Amino acid sequence: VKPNYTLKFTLAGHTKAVSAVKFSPNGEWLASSSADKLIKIWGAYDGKFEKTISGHKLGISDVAWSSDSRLLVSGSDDKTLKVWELSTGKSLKTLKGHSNYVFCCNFNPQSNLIVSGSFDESVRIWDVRTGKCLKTLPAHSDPVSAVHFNRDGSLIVSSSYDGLCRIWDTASGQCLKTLIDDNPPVSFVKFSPNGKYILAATLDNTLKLWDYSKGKCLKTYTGHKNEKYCIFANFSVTGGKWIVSGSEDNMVYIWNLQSKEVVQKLQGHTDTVLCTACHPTENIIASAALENDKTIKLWKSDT
Amino acid sequence: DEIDVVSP
Amino acid sequence: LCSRARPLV
Repeated sequence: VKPNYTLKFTLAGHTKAVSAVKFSPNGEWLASSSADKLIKIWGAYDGKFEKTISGHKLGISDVAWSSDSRLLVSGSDDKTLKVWELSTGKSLKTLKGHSNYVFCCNFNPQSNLIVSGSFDESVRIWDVRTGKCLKTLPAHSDPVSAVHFNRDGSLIVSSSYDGLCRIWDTASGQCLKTLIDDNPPVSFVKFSPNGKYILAATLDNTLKLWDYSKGKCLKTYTGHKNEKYCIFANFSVTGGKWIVSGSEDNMVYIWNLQSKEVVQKLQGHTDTVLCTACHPTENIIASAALENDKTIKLWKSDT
Repeated sequence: DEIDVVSP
Repeated sequence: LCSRARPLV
């Protein structure tokens, strides 16, 4: 059982490193964020440039979609987050309160809340309607690399360069759990679609799939290079069950979720592949890379 | 030993 | 360059 992603489109337009790429939940759009201070929207199936969204003062490190594909949230080195209305390009709110670069962000499923993580070592939960910060969690002792809500919004996972991965009760703000052999920086983390497992990446060229309730590592995936950058990893579940991640050898890696065999390496980028994302219904992968490449690529497979 | 990531 | 595009120190 094995995939065959082939290159279909290359999208260009960013003038600096592309920091994140993300499909709209409705499957129609691809958003990209960049150090060039911009967000760009592309048609998810044809890769056709849709529009540019501007307003951040400095580069953007992450960008994310509301549940209804109408809004987007971004986090910037200008210490703020901004909520965008897709259809109009408006900056509806500007979320202020972090004391250093905002690195990562996400809506909850209900999309009435946003979670953020920052170089200032905190995780914040914001009210989407009022733009006010509801809670500041003193989550880590080093910059916060990723944040993500589980399926029903009850839980938040964070990760940090301090080597910890932590689970938080959304309602109370309490730390319910802390994952722990060495303490290599944790560069990325994300719940599984069903909310039972946690995919985590560490700066020792390793991805691990955790059962977070039992606090035990169930799978480990290697072959890629990852010692420097906070690279996105994904579950691909529309066809075969894969793990998908970028890599510092300019290649997109695809593992079999069960066997942990590398089943495909997508070639064609000319710098570190920092971001990847999986389309929600079709077997379509998006990828994008750093300063020396700056292009976004779309790949499709029959499985 | 196979994990399901979609279903509850 | 935004934070994510800068390597581990």
